[PDB]
Amino acid sequence: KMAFTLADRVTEEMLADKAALVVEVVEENYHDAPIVGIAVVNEHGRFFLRPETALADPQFVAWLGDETKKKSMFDSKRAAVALKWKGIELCGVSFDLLLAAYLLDPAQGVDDVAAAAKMKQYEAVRPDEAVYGKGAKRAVPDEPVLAEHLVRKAAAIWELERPFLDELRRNEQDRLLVELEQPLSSILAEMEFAGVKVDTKRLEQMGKELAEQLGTVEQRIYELAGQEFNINSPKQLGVILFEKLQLPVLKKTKTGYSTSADVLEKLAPYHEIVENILHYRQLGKLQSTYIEGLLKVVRPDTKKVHTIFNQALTQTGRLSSTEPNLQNIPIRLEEGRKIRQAFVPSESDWLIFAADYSQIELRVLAHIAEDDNLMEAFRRDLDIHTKTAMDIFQVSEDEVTPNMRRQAKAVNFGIVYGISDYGLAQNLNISRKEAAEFIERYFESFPGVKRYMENIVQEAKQKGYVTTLLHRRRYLPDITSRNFNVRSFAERMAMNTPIQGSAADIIKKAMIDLNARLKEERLQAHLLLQVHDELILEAPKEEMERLCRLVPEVMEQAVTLRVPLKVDYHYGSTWYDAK
DNA sequence: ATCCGAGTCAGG
DNA sequence: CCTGACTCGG
Ligand SMILES: Nc1nc2c(ncn2[C@H]2C[C@H](O)[C@@H](COP(=O)(O)OP(=O)(O)OP(=O)(O)O)O2)c(=O)[nH]1
Ligand SMILES: [Ca+2]
Ligand SMILES: [Ca+2]
Repeated sequence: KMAFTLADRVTEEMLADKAALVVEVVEENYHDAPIVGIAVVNEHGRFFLRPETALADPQFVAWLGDETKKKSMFDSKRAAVALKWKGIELCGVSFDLLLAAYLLDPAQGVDDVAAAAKMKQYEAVRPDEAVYGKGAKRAVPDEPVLAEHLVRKAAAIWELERPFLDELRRNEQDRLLVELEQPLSSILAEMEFAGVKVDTKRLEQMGKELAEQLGTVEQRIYELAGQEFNINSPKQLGVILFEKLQLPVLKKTKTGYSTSADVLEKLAPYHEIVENILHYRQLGKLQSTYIEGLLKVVRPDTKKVHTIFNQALTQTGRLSSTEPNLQNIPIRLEEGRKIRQAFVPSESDWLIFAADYSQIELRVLAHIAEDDNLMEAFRRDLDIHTKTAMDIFQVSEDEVTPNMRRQAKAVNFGIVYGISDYGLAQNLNISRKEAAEFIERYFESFPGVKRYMENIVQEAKQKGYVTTLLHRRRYLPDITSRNFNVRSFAERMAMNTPIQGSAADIIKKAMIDLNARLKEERLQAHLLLQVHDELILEAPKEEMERLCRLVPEVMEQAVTLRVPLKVDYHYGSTWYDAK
């Protein structure tokens, strides 16, 4: 047991201009949830306050909003939003222990202070699972244990602040935490709290048609299958297809036989049920995930949806979006995209405005690779897909049929991570002999992409890690693995990580430089979303002319590469219409 | 119950 | 290559 004042009230010696602060949201989704406890640690001691009391105090609430009071926490963003929900603001966070651990070694998957502490040999603090538990397991314990815990954390944060910073500084990532991640964290905070408005009525009439649509196919499947079965269980389905209907087994999952859309395109010719199955899956994924899914989570009063961008999960520096995931709304098949029509501004007479990097990930290859061909393609603003098709067929700026392009494109999608001939051949539905025969041609057509791939794999061998434009790391012990396929995975990570990685650094940065301008220019615009390479804003309809310059200007100039980045922008009265 | 793992597919 | 949500079913 470790002692601390167990406060009933706020003494001012809790308001020192530097403290580790802990603000416990024990709910798994932080949006509008109970704050269960608050521990503060400072030069004057270690204190515990109950939220009810604490949150009422104009003295405390004041200290919180003060950017001159420096706090140190773990996942300030969790506390930030939870507090924004209470109309309380949180400023002057100087060190976030979650973001730090995450830059040191994202693979450790640090989810709580206990994890962060292992890293630096500190152990007088307990995991979350130990105090709370797993599933229907997780519960809020009594104050005695709670106080003890929130303090032990806060204590650790105070303690680990400089051990952590010293390794970042040694690692060459001091300005990644300070200038990049922490600034962004605030920004995501606002974004998640702003929310995006959904048109629940249109979502309702989309679902309405899809059930009638779906009933229909369902029946047809059962008709031609000869019997009923749960189509969704592919274990049950394969039995219908490859046993009772006697069909060729072409691909195979590690368990039994495979029914991935890839195999079905191939089985189509073989029997009329095949395409009915594909239709059924597509229609059903809309309804399950983008109708019943979203509608399950609009906030009923405001009609908005509040995502959580997880700044500290991905192994390569992307963000992720959870519950719901606004980073995978349909856009590819035309009927899918209609969903986007349900994403509307939150103010009458405002517009969604959306801008994105053209080929960001490739452009980064070009810059990191220092291949001449690719650098020139981007500098002359050539349609990079069209130039690719040319180079792999050795043909003209018009002898490119549309199919030669669906092919060139797919290379550019995989050459960002050393795609396998086998792997490629899958997406393209071709013979593996042709897959590598396009690969072969790409490489002699862009042999600076070849070197890089050679080189990066060997730097990974030397250093045990790769890095990115802004010095994010990724360790890769499996690089020297005994085992062909494991060494191989690790070798594509070896080469792809600096690409995904910089691409993400660059946009995270664009977002900071953006908030920065909008705030100076007194503008009403604010970011709603990030989808890996686009930004989505809502602004007053009288503000587009500006954003059309501003947003591209700031995005393009976010960093400086041996290629010019390229941005596209569109705005409409909905997401669908900004395309 | 309740957890986890694969599967499939939506996006990058 | 990097995710996540929904789904069955060991
Ligand atoms: N990794 C991956 N990303 C894809 C794939 N297909 C589409 N994308 C995503 C990644 C890009 O950020 C985004 C670019 O949009 P498009 O697919 O329409 O390509 P783009 O507009 O650059 O070319 P286009 O103008 O359509 O000829 O799409 C794929 O097969 N793999
Ligand atoms: Ca395009
Ligand atoms: Ca895109």
